[PDB]
Amino acid sequence: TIKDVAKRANVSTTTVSHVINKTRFVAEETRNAVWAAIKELHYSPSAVARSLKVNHTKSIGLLATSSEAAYFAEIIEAVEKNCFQKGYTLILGNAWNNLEKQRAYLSMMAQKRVDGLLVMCSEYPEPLLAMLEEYRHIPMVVMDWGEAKADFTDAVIDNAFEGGYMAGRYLIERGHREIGVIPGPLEANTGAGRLAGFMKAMEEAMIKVPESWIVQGDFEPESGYRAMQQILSQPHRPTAVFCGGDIMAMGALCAADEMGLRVPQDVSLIGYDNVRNARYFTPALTTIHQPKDSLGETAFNMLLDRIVNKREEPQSIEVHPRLIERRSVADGPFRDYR
Amino acid sequence: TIKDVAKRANVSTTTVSHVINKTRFVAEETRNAVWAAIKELHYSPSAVARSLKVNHTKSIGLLATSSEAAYFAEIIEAVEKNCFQKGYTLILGNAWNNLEKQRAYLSMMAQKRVDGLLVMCSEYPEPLLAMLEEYRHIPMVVMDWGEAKADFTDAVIDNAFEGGYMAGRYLIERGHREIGVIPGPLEANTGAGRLAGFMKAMEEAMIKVPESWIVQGDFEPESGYRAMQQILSQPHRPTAVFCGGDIMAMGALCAADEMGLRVPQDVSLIGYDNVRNARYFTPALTTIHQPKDSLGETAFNMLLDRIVNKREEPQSIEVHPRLIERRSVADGPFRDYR
DNA sequence: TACGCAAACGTTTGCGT
DNA sequence: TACGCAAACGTTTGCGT
Ligand SMILES: Nc1ncnc2[nH]cnc12
Ligand SMILES: Nc1ncnc2[nH]cnc12
Repeated sequence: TIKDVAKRANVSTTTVSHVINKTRFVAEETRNAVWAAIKELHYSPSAVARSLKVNHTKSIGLLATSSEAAYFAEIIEAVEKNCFQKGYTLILGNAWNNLEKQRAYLSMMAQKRVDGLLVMCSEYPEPLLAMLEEYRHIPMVVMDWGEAKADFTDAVIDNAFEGGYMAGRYLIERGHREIGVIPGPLEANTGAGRLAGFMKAMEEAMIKVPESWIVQGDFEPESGYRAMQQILSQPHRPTAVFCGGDIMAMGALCAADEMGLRVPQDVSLIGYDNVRNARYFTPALTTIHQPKDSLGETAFNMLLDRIVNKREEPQSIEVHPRLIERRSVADGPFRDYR
Repeated sequence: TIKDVAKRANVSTTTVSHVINKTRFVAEETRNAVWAAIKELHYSPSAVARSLKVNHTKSIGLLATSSEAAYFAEIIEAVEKNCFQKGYTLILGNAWNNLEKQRAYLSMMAQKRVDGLLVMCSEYPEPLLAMLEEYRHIPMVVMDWGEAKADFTDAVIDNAFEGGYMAGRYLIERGHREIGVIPGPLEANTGAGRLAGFMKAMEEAMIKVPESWIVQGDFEPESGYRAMQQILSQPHRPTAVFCGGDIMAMGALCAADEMGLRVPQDVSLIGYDNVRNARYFTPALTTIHQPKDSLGETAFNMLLDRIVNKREEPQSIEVHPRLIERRSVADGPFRDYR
């Protein structure tokens, strides 16, 4: 079809190609004609032909876990924005934590020859780490590790641990000593790490978390629902709860309300993530905010680097969580005694 | 690189290609060797080379509005699932209702030669309809029109109007006669259409909606916040409110609570969409459910058709909303008198 | 039997002059 | 000056025998 353009214009396809890509000077007259042709002929330059030669698709692959989750969903929108402003095309892939599925998308991806890979799989078993390595040749960054599990990738790190600690400290400083916790999956960083950061501050204040007071969630609202329930559904109950993720907290809030408990009046609750509409939870959610937009742009940027400035060395950037006081926490029994 | 495989194997690339695609019988011995080579050499068959010849990318483009919105986000996850099971790759694009951006993604798309196009732009001005047509050659379906605006596309239709009517009828049948409404953008179907379906049932019952009682939203929680506020912030206030979308309702719920109003005790509220976690709103949201998973798979299926069975004729499939009784509505003053 | 040779897909880019 | 000829990117697929 470039041939068809070249001819309506009576110039070489070499010419057409030069004007289309402004890769060398061309007589105005010449240029104009080409355009004209380009027009009537209604021409769409084929990227597949072009990638074939130039050796890059100008497309990036996001191997995510799920895209419905508020959390994820906001990161993704971030990455896309960046791709679109620097000309990259985004191929989105949800593997749902299924190895098979993962082996599958990873491969469809190498085959489509994406220029780089954005990895966000939540959990990383050796079997997965292993697969990841087989594509070390394709540039990539894992946006969700705690530390740097590997040497064949870039990593953006969230300091989930320090978020966990911040959360606990707030509770402590508000007068709370009987606290509970619904962590997210321990196999995940945002799960295990947030919890641990939380457990430290407790030890620091000699608070002890009765196991009957910690209930695993899975970042889904229903998990929050059940957890809270189970917590308050007991003889002795905490006065404050740390919830591993906003959406689960949303669930925690519903159950309380359903048991006729008042928040923060009966139970104080603090979450984590600061999802776009946590401010509109009822009551307005007090949480630890995770820089999602920056977590995304930061990742996109390391990749581009590696892509463009052909980097070889693994890199890692830290990002920082911060506390957001809203209205779901109230002073606890010891506020006055400090 | 296929050449490199062919040689480690001492067979023709024609052979390699045949075994890789099982396109003709090959001696086990032969086959095996090829694999062997395929292995050590660590081979990734290039899809770009292949698409170049076979003429299809086996990739589909979703030109959406935004992917953060709960609503959207759930549809998208649906479409992706379908793509992944039928081998298609999903290229996601958010145009945010910006023509320019739209002209941009549309073009990057034709150029990447996607096999088909999934359109979900919320609002369709002639200028946009116009652009869309210039790509009538690429197969596509618009998943969000009310009626069939064009002849050069497939359309999946939601019956938003009948959702609107259902909503109103419920309110009426619960004893409500003083109702308010926060519609979504009138330029959009889910906006204008839901409202109109709602206005009909009103006329039918001779209920009259005082303009001071209808406040436009934009599907975003803050719009709900402000609207509700403005509604209840007045001398005379309705006893029930129809909210154009769940997320806005979420906002409506927050404000009420903030003015110390009780739901549904002081104000009854009913939304629309039945987003994944409306059940966990406080209180559990009563809403009209939009079949999102089916809205997605249905769209993917018309496209595949057109793609595969090379259809030419425009088609349209209707989908149906349905009411979900949760706990945000209470009987109104006239319940007993019917 | 079971497999090869060679042209083609639509570009970009080196040398020409 | 301002532009062309022709080879190459990595495949698939028609005919061969
Ligand atoms: N895996 C996860 N899923 C959903 N929200 C999250 N927030 C932090 N980690 C998350
Ligand atoms: N345009 C839109 N945005 C967000 N949620 C919606 N639900 C219905 N239409 C919507």
